[PDB]
Amino acid sequence: MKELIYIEEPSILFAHGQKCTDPRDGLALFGPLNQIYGIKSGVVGTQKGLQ
Amino acid sequence: MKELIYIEEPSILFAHGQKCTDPRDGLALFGPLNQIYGIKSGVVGTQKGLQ
Repeated sequence: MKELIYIEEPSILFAHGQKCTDPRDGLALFGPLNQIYGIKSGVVGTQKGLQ
Repeated sequence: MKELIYIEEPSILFAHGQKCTDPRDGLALFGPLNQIYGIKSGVVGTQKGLQ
């Protein structure tokens, strides 16, 4: 018998300085904020792991 | 009064498995062997040095 206060959900930011809510939506729509030209990897283990 | 034996100048390798002598022209025409995509760097100094 008491009212429960509701607080609006905050928001996050994405590329081009624009706002959204879900990180997945921003990734599938605008991608990341900063860009790296690429990544060079390196693996350890068994050859089955390699394949 | 003695013989002067001569030995020819050897060669080096470049991109696409060719050969040449001068590294400058070989780089300017065919390029390196392994590719790098980014030279993300950092410097230290004063305002004049950065400018």
